[PDB]
Amino acid sequence: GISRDNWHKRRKTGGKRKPYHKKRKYELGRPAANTKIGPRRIHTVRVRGGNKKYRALRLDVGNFSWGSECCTRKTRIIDVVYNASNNELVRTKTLVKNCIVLIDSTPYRQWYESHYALPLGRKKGAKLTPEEEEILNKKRSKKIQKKYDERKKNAKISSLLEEQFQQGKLLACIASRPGQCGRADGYVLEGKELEFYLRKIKARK
Amino acid sequence: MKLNISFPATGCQKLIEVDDERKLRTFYEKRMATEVAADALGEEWKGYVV
Amino acid sequence: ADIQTERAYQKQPTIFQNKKRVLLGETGKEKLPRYYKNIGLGFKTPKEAIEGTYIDKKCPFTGNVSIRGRILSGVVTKMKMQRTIVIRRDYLHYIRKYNRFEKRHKNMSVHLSPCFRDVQIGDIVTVGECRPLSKTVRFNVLKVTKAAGTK
Amino acid sequence: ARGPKKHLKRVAAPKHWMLDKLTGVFAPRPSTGPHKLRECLPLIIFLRNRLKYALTGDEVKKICMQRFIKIDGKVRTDITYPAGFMDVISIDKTGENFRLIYDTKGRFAVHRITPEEAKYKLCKVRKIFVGTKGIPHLVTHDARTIRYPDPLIKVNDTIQIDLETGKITDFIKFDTGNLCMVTGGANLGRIGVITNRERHPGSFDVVHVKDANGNSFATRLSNIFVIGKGNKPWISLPRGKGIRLTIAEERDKRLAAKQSSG
RNA sequence: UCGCUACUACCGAUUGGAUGGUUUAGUGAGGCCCUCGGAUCGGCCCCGCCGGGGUGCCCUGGCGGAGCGCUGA
RNA sequence: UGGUGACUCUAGAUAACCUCGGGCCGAUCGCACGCCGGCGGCGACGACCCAUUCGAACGUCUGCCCUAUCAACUUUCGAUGGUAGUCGCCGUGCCUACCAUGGUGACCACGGGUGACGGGGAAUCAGGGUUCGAUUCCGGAGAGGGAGCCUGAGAAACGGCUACCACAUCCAAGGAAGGCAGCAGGCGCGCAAAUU
RNA sequence: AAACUGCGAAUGGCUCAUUAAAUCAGUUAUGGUUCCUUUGGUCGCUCGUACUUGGAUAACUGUGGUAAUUCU
Repeated sequence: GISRDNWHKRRKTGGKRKPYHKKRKYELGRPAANTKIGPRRIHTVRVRGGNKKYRALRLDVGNFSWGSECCTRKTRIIDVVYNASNNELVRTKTLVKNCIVLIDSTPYRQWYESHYALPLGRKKGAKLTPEEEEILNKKRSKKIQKKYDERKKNAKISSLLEEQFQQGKLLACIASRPGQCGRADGYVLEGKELEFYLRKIKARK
Repeated sequence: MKLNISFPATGCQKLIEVDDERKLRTFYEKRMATEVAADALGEEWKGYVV
Repeated sequence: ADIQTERAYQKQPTIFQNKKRVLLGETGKEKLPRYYKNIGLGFKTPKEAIEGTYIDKKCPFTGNVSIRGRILSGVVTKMKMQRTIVIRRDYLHYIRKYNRFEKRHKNMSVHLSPCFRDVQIGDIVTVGECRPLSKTVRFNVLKVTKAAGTK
Repeated sequence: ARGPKKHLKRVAAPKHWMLDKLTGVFAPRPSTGPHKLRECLPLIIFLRNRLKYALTGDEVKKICMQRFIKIDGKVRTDITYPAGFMDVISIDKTGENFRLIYDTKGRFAVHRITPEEAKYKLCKVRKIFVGTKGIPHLVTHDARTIRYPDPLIKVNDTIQIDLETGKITDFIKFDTGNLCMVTGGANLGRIGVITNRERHPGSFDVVHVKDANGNSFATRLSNIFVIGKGNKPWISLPRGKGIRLTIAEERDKRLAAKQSSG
């Protein structure tokens, strides 16, 4: 069927070859898994040597890493935005590797607030909840509060990251091939890479 | 149209040769595995369902 | 940005650029640590690769390629297509009925890294064998030596 | 071919097997095993062709299925089993022990050893790596995986293995001044002392070896098997003692023998 | 030169026929992949006939009926 | 920790993940019978992984007959390269999107022909040379012609399946079944080749 | 005997149509891949009815269909 042979092409000089054998099985290709957004659907494929691949057809959640903080968590993928390969893959909402997607932020917002004991992502409207205040303002012993206070000196986040935490969704890049391993893992964008990706999203509008 | 009839609670079996049109009307326009009260098959089939 | 002329952000995969250290580090200087390797068969890594800022993954010193196989040499003939060059190898073939030779040549396409700047089409280049980098490219430039009209 | 091959033609068999042209069309294809197909002696060509304990290939099977032959301490009932260099063959019924050692002509010799010498073998080192939880692992020329070895043992060395337990009892490093045998190429079966090793990075090394009579030759580093430390071998040697005679010397030594007879 | 005999190669109106190979456009079997679909086959529930044990309740065994119940193939 | 000429290698640490079309962590079998109700000795069959053997698959450098009454060829429909991805066992225009305009050629490219499978080799022979190699060994290809698949470690398998094209078999006319370039054998073709 | 299960049937044998840097030969590389089987290692490393678990289906018995098949 779909083949990945080299003898159907032209020679370097531009000359047409003549094949000497027919299509073999070590040369085959398979249809693409255009992984969409939805509740999980995965089909197993038997591959050379008797092994298996995982064609993910729909994905809803994935493992994503906040690299600066070293915080990797499961998070619900929301929406598909600018794609570096094809801008047609964004209208159909297709997940592939090195794609720019939106993810939820609450698993990260909980770890930051439970580790630095500071409120991040709270809007300026005085949103206080007894569970949240027990997370934040619970009274610790002398040594525990000392260890928390010596930690607040470097508990600072950039201005581009904290804006996203206001709207509850972060921007992430999927570093895994979802149509080969069946899962969408990746890293949240930061720094100059986030600066670069925020320009070309605005340049598409 | 002959009928293979088996009674699973005893194990007895026989083929009955039927050349009538009224008995086959009930079985017509029906699918497999449909339990239907075949009462027109004979006098002993009054309470039998197949 | 000159370094960022493509649709996808260009970086060295081994290097992590988002180490949140301190406000002073932001104040001090923003220069990324660079990944360079020692492609080694007696060859030396040019200093334009340790101090450069180009991003190319098919470079031997600062990319993901391994040099193994044959070490060859040639003369640069054409520099026209992006980031790769065409070189010429001239040899003598022996015809034994006449006990004589004849000149033959081969044209070979090699990959040129940005660490090798100021190279013109007259000069001798050493090339090392690597994995298939494209349809008709299997070698990579390892050393550049100026031609007869050396300045 | 759509898969692996299962036959071997007699003219395509390794020449040192010494197979004649007109016995058959086929030769025993060695089973997969610790030794390579072209560097091994199958059990049938040793029991039938060399020792002549059997006249046909059906008789080799009758000897094997009685569980009489042990290859390095284990009974093998496969009649095409790939025995090879430094292996020990034990027949307990007749009380015989043999070691597979090349002779000067490049062919495996019928070298009988004592029951004490059959308790160990010498193995080259092919690979050293570290496995999970930091455990060092060896791989030898006999396809033996031996873990927790000494850290002084490196690749191209030789170790001594006790065949009952399979553990290292001693080792010899690779260095100039050590005895060795050539196990391939054009000097196969020759014994001499290492004198030099020239290194060619990115390619094959070359080792220079000098005989006891003063003849010097060279081989590739992969064809060198360190036998003993210094001039003293660690195993018993065949009749020729590893010295390659010239054709004229061999002719004179053969002619002198028949004059002695009378 | 003119006259008589034979055979080859060529031109040639007939937009010659036979055989085979290339392609434009359209149609297009069959397998494979994806999205649906759901003939049938169970299980856990609900009632009816009912034994045992523990203590009106639960665990059970033969089941029959039926419910736009849920779940699986 | 260890090693390479050279790792983005092996080993290590940390935060998580772990596919229901699902990942390993033994409800299997035989023979001898025993020691102090417990403990057990030889094997057989299975197991993710690592290494090894048998390979296979992709690439590197050099090398082939005649032909110019074939001198320019490739690039719309991937041609040379770049970036990101899809697919693939993997490296790669293998394929897609966006870019750049490249790549080969009288040192004979491109096209055509071959009574062209390629070597190890054979005949002739002062020395040089000329011609042959379908043929029992090694490699390739095919199973009437194309194409597509299932199973499996491995096949685009044909003494497997599914279609189409060409032939052809039995029939109650509804249907069913095909593949000798395997060993014999028959027809045909021929100057030309053996026993069902 | 039969039948279920496992393995093999991808080797061998034949032929030379295709095929002109293609095939192939010497030389190299996989640090760019897979590998049934043989041989060796591993197989209480995991802190969460077991003195044995569940439902079928062949062979067999019985009733059959078709002009016809290694059909069912």
